[PDB]
Amino acid sequence: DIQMTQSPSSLSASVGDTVTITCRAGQTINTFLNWYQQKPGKAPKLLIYAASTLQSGVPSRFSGSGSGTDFTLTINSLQPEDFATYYCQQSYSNLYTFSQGTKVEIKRTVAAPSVFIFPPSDEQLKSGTASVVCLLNNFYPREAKVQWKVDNALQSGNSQESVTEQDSKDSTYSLSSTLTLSKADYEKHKVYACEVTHQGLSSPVTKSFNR
Amino acid sequence: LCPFGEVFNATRFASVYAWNRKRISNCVADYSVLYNSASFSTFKCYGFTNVYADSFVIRGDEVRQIAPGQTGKIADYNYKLPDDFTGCVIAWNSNNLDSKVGGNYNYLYRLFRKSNLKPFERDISTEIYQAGSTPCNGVEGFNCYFPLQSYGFQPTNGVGYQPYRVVVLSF
Ligand SMILES: *[C@@H]1O[C@H](CO)[C@@H](O)[C@H](O)[C@H]1NC(C)=O
Repeated sequence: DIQMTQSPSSLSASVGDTVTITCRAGQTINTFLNWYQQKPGKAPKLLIYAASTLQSGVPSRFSGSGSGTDFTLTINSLQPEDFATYYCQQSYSNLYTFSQGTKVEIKRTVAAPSVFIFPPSDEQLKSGTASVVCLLNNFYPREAKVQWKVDNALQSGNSQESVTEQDSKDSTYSLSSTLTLSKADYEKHKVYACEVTHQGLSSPVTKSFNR
Repeated sequence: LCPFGEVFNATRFASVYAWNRKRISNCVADYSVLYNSASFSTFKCYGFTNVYADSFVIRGDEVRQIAPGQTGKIADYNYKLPDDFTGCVIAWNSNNLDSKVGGNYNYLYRLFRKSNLKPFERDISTEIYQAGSTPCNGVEGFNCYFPLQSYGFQPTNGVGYQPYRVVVLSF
């Protein structure tokens, strides 16, 4: 089996708000629907059971409800902490089921990244390879943009980004972009620059160095 | 205006030994999708104040035991009805739901008990029985068994050993 469709898939809302998550079902259930909260870096947490049951450890700012095939977790007085992925569940008479997920990001005022560039360590160059790591720190929204320019030509093939999960404290993100060349390719260019475009920036931002 | 529907369409039923009871007060009943509904192995009625919907799952050939003055594992040790009983026992086969390869472990019954159950009594304790002589002090094996047991409902089972969902209206 009995499939469950949670929606919306992503939800961005500011502190103190009231959010409402839905879960349409292939068929019907009763004291057998239950909601879960997976915070990042963390196992799942049961929030509501037997449809509307308050649970234990969870506060009364969380509340569930539903009939037949449509069910609804709602949080009120949204808090930074609350951001996570939320999951439906159904129970038995053949078959167990959750849903896709629903990610709840916590909207806030735009914060521009603090960019920081690290050139390759001597240790690494000895071992054959060069890595230049650009670091965008504490920003919102996610939706940022990094480019590597090398002797001013836009490099494409050989970088990889990694953004962190939203941070409960300041509801920001951080991100690394990492350009990896072989030592031999690395020595065929002089200037290495990291250009950035966030909504929080008036004009783009570069941090660059020389080999 | 009365519910029933919440009782009948219940996604999963109780184990017989912890049989579930929903209270029904303030209203009259329509009927229809009871009685005029077929798909019931049984629809037996015997013999208002206030009405009790008592739901649970048993085997096929235990259903005869959900009647006044009946005996056996269920009537004795899991769900007793009074002789007095004015009410309805409604049952239906649910193999397509409550049976699993392995043996759906969700349905249990009380195997052994010191005495019989009173009408409409429900015992949920799991203190080990003590069949022999020795004091058990919580363990089991040599005599001294554990009191509940699984129906282990599997698709291949004959009807005699298949899951039947039983609703017991009582007046
Ligand atoms: C069961 O029946 C009740 C009452 O007729 C109805 O409101 C409900 O939607 C039905 N289904 C479930 C899963 O409760």
